[PDB]
Amino acid sequence: MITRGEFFMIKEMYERGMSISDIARELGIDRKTVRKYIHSPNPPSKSKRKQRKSKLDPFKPYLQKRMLEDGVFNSEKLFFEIRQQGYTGGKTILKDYMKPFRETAKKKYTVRYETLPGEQMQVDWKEVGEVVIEGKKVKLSLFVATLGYSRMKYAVFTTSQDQEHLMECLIQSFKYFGGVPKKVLFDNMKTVTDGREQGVVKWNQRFSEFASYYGFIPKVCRPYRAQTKGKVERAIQYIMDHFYVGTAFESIEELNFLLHRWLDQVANRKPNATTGISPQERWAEESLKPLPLKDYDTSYLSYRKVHWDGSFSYKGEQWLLSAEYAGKEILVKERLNGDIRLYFRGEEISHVDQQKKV
Amino acid sequence: MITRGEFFMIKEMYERGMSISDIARELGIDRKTVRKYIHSPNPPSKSKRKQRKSKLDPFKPYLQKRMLEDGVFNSEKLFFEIRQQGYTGGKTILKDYMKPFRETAKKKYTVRYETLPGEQMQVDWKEVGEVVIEGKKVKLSLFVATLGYSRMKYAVFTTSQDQEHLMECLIQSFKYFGGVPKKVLFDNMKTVTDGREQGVVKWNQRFSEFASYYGFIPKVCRRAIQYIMDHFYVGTAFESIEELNFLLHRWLDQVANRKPNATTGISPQERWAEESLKPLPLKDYDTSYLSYRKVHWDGSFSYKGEQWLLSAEYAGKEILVKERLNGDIRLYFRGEEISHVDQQKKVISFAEKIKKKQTEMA
Amino acid sequence: MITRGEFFMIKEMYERGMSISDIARELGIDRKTVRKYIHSPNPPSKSKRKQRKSKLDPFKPYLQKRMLEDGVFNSEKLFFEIRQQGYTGGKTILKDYMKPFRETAKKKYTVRYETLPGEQMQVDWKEVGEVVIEGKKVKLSLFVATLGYSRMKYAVFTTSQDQEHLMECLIQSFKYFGGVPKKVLFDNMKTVTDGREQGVVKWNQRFSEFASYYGFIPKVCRPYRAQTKGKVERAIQYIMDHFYVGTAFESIEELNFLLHRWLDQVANRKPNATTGISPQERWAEESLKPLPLKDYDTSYLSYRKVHWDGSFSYKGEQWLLSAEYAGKEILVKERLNGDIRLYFRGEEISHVDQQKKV
Amino acid sequence: MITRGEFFMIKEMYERGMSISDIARELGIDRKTVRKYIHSPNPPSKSKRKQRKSKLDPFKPYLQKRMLEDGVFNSEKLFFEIRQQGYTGGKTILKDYMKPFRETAKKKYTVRYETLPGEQMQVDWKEVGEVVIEGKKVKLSLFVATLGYSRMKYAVFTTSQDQEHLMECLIQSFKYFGGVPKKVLFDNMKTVTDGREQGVVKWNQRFSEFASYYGFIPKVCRRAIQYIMDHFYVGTAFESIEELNFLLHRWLDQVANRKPNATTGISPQERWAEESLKPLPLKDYDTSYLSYRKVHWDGSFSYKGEQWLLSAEYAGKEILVKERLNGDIRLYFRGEEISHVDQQKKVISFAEKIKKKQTEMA
DNA sequence: CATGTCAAGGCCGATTATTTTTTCCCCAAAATCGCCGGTTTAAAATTCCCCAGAAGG
DNA sequence: CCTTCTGGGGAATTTTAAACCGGCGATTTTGGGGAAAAAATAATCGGCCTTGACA
DNA sequence: CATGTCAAGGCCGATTATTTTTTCCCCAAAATCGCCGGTTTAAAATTCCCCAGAAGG
DNA sequence: CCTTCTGGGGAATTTTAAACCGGCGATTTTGGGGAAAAAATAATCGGCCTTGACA
Ligand SMILES: [Mg+2]
Ligand SMILES: [Mg+2]
Repeated sequence: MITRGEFFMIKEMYERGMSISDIARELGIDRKTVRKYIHSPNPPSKSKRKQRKSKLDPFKPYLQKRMLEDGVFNSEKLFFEIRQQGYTGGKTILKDYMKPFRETAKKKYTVRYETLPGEQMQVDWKEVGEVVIEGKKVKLSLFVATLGYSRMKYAVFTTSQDQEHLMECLIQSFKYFGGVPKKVLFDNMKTVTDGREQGVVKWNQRFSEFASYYGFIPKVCRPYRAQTKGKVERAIQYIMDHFYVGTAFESIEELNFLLHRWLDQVANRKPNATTGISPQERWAEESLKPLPLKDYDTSYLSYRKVHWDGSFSYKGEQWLLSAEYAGKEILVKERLNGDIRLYFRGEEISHVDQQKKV
Repeated sequence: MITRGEFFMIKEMYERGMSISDIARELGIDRKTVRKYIHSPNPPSKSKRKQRKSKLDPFKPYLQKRMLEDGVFNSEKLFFEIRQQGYTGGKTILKDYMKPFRETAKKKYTVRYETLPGEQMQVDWKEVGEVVIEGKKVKLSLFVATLGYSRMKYAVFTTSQDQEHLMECLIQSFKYFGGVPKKVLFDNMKTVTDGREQGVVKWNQRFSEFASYYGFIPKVCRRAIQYIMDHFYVGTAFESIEELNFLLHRWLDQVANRKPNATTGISPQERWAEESLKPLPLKDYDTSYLSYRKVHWDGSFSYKGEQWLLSAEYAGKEILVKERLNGDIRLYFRGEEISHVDQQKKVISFAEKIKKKQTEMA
Repeated sequence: MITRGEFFMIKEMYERGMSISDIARELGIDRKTVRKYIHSPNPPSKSKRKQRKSKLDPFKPYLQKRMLEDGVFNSEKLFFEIRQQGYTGGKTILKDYMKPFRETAKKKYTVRYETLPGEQMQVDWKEVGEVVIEGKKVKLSLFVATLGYSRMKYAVFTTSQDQEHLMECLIQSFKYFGGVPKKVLFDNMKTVTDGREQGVVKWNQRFSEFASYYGFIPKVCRPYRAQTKGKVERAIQYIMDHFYVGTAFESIEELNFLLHRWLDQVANRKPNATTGISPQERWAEESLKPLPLKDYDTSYLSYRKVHWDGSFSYKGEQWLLSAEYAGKEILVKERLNGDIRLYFRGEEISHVDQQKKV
Repeated sequence: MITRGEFFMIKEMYERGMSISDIARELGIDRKTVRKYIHSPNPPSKSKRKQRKSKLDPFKPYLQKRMLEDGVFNSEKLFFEIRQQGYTGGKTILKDYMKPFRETAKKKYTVRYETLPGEQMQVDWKEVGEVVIEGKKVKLSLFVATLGYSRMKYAVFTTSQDQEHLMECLIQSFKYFGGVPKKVLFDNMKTVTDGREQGVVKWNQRFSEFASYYGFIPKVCRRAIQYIMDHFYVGTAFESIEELNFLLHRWLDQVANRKPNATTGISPQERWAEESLKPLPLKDYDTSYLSYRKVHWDGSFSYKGEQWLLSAEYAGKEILVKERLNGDIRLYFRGEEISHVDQQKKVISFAEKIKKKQTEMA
């Protein structure tokens, strides 16, 4: 099959009026081919034909069943399996036929969705790994909060993912935004959800009362479907692939301060690809309504019996309580920072006098 | 030879009643020349001399080989070579014998032929300069087609010199001139040929399809632009590209294609009127930008910064996004055209399209 | 610069004896270029020149320090970092310069080694994942043993990686091979090693006495360097990428039997790439010396006080012991399979009479 | 014209003492023709007639354009065209005027020229059949070079028709013939040109370097093999390829290159003796298979099934593994040659090389 | 002594089978080209009258 | 002193050569059908090289 | 209501700067080609003697 | 009856035409140097599209 140059030359020659024989002689082409290409508006082209039958055709349904349902993409395993079924072919066929399927595996169809301003705050955790601070190992964890409409990323590094730490980071994110969105999206975790009841979302009483105090509602997604919170997950693959990779830190406060400056610099004002607008100039389009702060900092610790005069001794210091506690046993809760609380039957004692009779 | 009139007179005198021998004695010519020319059926014209043998006939095949394949026309190199091969002649013979072939070879370079009606259309490009459209700089380009015979010029401003703009401007030129010419010749450029090797050219696929659809043949082989720029663009007021093209076409119709040449004294209009352009097809070629685009598994496929969302039926596949020069986008999936999605000519954020599809589906 | 075709044509024409001017006219090339190419044994070529200076050159040492020591390969992070240092360039330079480094990162140089016959048996574990058998979840684990010289892979699926299970699988592999190699290579695990002592390999007393009983020596590799046992690790990436992917099983014995048949079919006789010889025809070139089998199947369970007559009751059945145990408390060890043992002060009682007085 | 002898006699008679008027009266020729031819310095030869005007001179440029660019030589198409353009003549004029150009164009196809000494070497390939070497089948191929002038044939058996075998066999042919010819012409094949487009050819890089190192030029343009196979290979006993090549060269030296042609009556040996081959360079080209190979980070890089181990200095890089046809392997890393690793011609397992390096390093 | 290894997938090349395209051969019909002879046109040559110079009555 | 002859120039006609036109014979070209060969595309089989994954 | 998303890397194209190659113009020198005239060679034509046929003394 | 003239054939020489050789004049070609333009390679900057990763 001659190429486009020869066809254009032939058309030129005939339009010039030359004899077919002279065209054939000069172009080194037969006269009949010249004739064919005279009256042919279609120039030479690859002209792909229809795929014909193949040795693998009768086995293709089984190959598809193995590939999709079972999930097999090893060329030789399927070759061995179908050799027992009468396959009289080689392995390159199987590799070539399977290449598209293995290239397009574990990929479903997904529905893109955007929510309304101030009505979806995605929140997620991440165990970054193991780091050494002051010679002591710690399992550091990112906590990330992304506002759905504005994509206003906020992140904080913590040492534990306890309920108290979760609530503290959530409040920090809220005051960072300036308001509490009505719906907060989370993942299936013990703190957020006690469990499941026949596919019914369940939330812990503590978290429910916390949210009622702060006027938001959890909206945990489908179990085992963590793709739902794509915003926060990709905000976590941005922090990790832009900030942590190459970060030098010595103190946790230093790292958090580095992260917040990095956020305000590039993470909160870089024009988002999908929205095309900087997050900071859409962070003011979300309804806000803040509230004061509260916490439940407590640790189950030693007890002390209160004398009949209302005085009890702790670490050599004298503490006086109301006469109602005289003769009863109380729980003294001292944290590593020196904060001291007193409890009785699980209720915090709000009135305490510290008489420094050392 | 001898006078023909003498031969005819001798024949008549023999037929007059005079003995041949007496004729020979009187005329001082033998009786047998008289006898030979008496039976002459026709007058003795130029003697038939048969291929007088020369002094280089044996080497004629060698010299022809040299000239026609080796290409050597000097009369000294080959003179020495034939001397080595046993040549007993001189130089004038070789010079005279090669002179026809020498002039034939020279004529290959004296290309001073005239283009005949409808034969070829010469096309030229140009960077007009730098202009600002909607606050963005752009290197606008002039595109000038020129009929070889009528000399008329069709000029237009286009942002890009890409293949699609080339095809659209060729269509416009054919419409303006009322038909198509046999051959269309350009300057060596990527949109036409994918390189050349000094005598042969590798034509493009889409360009060749276009050319054979409009019945012309491309030709990239090895001023009007500068005149247009010096006489129209300089000192011209315009704020729109469409208005500028309108003004250029008006100027062309008034005082460019109707400007008589000093030598010929005829305006281009009459020359075009006496021109032969083959008809133009009933419909026009689809010069829409042809671009294959993979559609992500979420349906979001991006084209020139605009991310369109499709349905799950065609997610994960590659589709041909034909973009018409006007701005309309047509998506074809394995030949089966898909519903024309919203094509409002206002670049909008992808989240807006997410919302649009989310509300439309439900 | 003309191409090879033009240069060859020019050489042809001059060898033919043509004038320089005629060559120039016919080829459409200037006479001086023709002259240059007449006497030039070097034909036209790409002729790559030397790379010149670049805006990024003064910053390249810092980029290399970030890439290798810190380990940063994000284009924009380094762009931002070096923009503050006076970089007046774009980002494509940085991406292009960094592409080779990111393509060749986390790759050291490694020394290939082969050991002598019957002197290295690599052994490793793997937690395959979570599977459901009879409606009950189980954390299945591969145990793989590869003989260094023969590459004679053996594998067994287990439900736990306890010390007893480890020893049982090791013995099964040994009897599969027919002999105990002198050196057995393991990984840093609690069962194999109690701990570390200033970079000194330490082994548990139980495992040490076990190996002495079976006449082999542990040869645990460098800590944190699990690359040392490449043979077993790739034997584990062969089982997973050839057998488990697409395996249907309902009972653990069925799965182990499937695996052993698959081994004997393709895993033990497929010609190894490096050695070029089937493992089965080099499995007979390794020294062997087996020994009988032993185990420590015990479970800490309930106790029973022995009466003064030597009889004690368990689950309604009467058991008689030697008079030495009269009046003492013993430990009855009953497994789920009904195996019953008796212990006293940690020592198993070997003499017991079961009087079925039900 | 009139007789020159008459003019000379008249001049002498006037110089003899006879009045011009009396001469005119006697000869029946005017006195003034006599006067004109009396002062003749040289005899009156062919009259100088100046470019007799024809009936198609205005159209001569058009006809030349048609013939030399359009290529149309028919005397009917152009006859009608010139009739349209106002042609008042006939057909014989056009036929005769084109006959020179027609025969010149025809001569482009009557390629019946003789190859002169040393000019071109015609090379041909062949699949000899199927043979078994060391228990493995192989499609051996014959390679036959042929001098255009001397007609001698150099034939050799090679397993592969790859480029390196081609270069080695060309070197052997040049050594056998004692020099190199100007041009070497092959059949269209991948090892020489990367495709052609009917008039132009894209030569290879290594092949061109080789050709310009041995001072010849390739030429792929558009029997001896079959004779060799029918007269030597049929009914031949051999168990080695080297022995077969030795026997073929012996046969060529005895009764193939010394077999007189019936027509010429001369053996090829004398024709070669009277041949001009340009000298051969002092050294030979390196036709070692050029293959770039990435070296894994463990130093194990594989070539044709053999996995060699290198040192950490060159681990992770790509090296050029030049394989000489003999079997030796030379590794070059960015120009700096590396120590020639063990190259025993016995394919050995990779574990053996692991052991070798492990014991050598320590 | 401590030392990383093995396999799978993809790509390239070669071989075989089917389909499409190109090339070659024979018979019949048509068209064009070349050579020779005759005629026509253009160019060249020759001859016929007046002015000037030289020679002879 | 004068007359005649000769030489040169101009115009017209004739002759010769070249070119042009028509007819005949030979050769070449074009169209259609059949068979064989070559080229292009798709399918099939085996081997080699490099990279990746569990660590 | 429940619905996956965002960024980074690589590639392509365009623009700018530096280096290499190619092309063009002017002056001086050298070589080759073409035309005209003269000479030589080959081919063609013509003329000069013997045999045959026809006509006239 | 016979003699003379005419026609045809063969050979040699001469004439004409074509071709060949040498010299002169004109034109074309080649080599070197300088300047300008174009092409190729390397470097630089911005944008777009697709894929991958934490889930
Ligand atoms: Mg492990
Ligand atoms: Mg998560």
